Amino acid sequence: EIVLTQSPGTQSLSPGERATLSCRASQSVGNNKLAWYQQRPGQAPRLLIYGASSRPSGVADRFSGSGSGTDFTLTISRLEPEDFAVYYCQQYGQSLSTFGQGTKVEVKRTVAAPSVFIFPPSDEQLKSGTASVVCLLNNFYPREAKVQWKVDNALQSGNSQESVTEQDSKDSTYSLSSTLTLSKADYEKHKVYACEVTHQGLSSPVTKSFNR
Amino acid sequence: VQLVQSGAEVKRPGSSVTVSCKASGGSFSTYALSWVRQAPGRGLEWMGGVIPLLTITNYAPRFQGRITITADRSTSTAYLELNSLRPEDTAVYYCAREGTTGWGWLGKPIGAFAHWGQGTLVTVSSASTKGPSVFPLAPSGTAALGCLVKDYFPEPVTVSWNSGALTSGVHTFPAVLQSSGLYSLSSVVTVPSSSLGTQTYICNVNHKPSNTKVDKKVEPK
Repeated sequence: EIVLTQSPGTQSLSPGERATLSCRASQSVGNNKLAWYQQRPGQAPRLLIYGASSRPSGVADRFSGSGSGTDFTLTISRLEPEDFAVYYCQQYGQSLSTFGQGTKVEVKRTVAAPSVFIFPPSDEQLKSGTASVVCLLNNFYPREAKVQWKVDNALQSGNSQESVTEQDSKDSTYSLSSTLTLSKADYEKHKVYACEVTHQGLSSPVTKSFNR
Repeated sequence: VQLVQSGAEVKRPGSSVTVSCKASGGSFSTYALSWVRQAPGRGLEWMGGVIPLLTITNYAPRFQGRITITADRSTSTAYLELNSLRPEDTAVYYCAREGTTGWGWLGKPIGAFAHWGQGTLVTVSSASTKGPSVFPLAPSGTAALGCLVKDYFPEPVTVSWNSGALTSGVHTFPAVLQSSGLYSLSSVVTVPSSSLGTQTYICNVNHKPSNTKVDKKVEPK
């Protein structure tokens, strides 16, 4: 079975800039049956290039494909806003087709440190016997960030989850929310709830906290 | 050419799912049709393909033994059938047809996938339909507030603020899947601290499967 490697997996580039995405194949791709697809969040993939270099009509001409054998390249001559997306390579030259893991092209911008907010559980939730504490990291870049929870300065583990938004189309930032969950009885055994944040834009890690 | 798929499905672990793909336009029987899946936040994975005229089928090694793909020429419909389901099969499943070269859709075949269905979400879980609870995330010159939408199944949930009138600063997060089998999400918005007195903030939550529709006022204190 043929492995296709798209590396790097993420490219941060500026609007208007040039982009070249690599797709290296573990074995020679028969008849250069190599395709490229674009996909945006909440949408089905769109075919961009086929046969290594052939572009269907309707597909924008700033997209070109090249290479043969085991070494292929997609070039985006100029990055328009709608081109920040994930791009997938695929071989279909065998009777077995495979896909590369994809490369995400995101908008590069200045380092922005998160605004950090914490929310204690609402009275309404407590009555039901559970307590959720939310830590909001708002409008940062780059994507990489880290939250750790500390309850009376004890490093928490296994009782929190987080999710990140897609890159904002206006300001090109990301936001993250972490949720810490304890039963009501457990929440009432402790005083200080704190979320500690690590990010490139902060020289030292930031803590927001409250006292139950 | 239009690939319309069957709708979302919840399935018990160990069971089987059948997803259909109705193609309208061009010539159904002569062009390759493939099934591709995408687990949440993951890449595209090819599963198999058929050519209805020849009944010639190929299956990804990963899925061979667990999967059957058939094409029904009389109804111009393709079917994916996947067996012995596990949580890691939770994914969006796509049908995709190979493209053609020229004006119209009776051209020479290109192999690559020009046409795609809208997707069918198949959720593999033991959980049952449940509405979320909706809890405010109360504000403390920039303030943050929100709604915690907790313990619902299945996806999806849509959230808005003041019926769509408030969109600036709004971040609605992808759901996380709790250890309970239930999903949770929250939606936040930053706003000016001075307007917490003038302006009213309301998150509108919609979970169609349980018919939960809450318009929740979020305020300070």
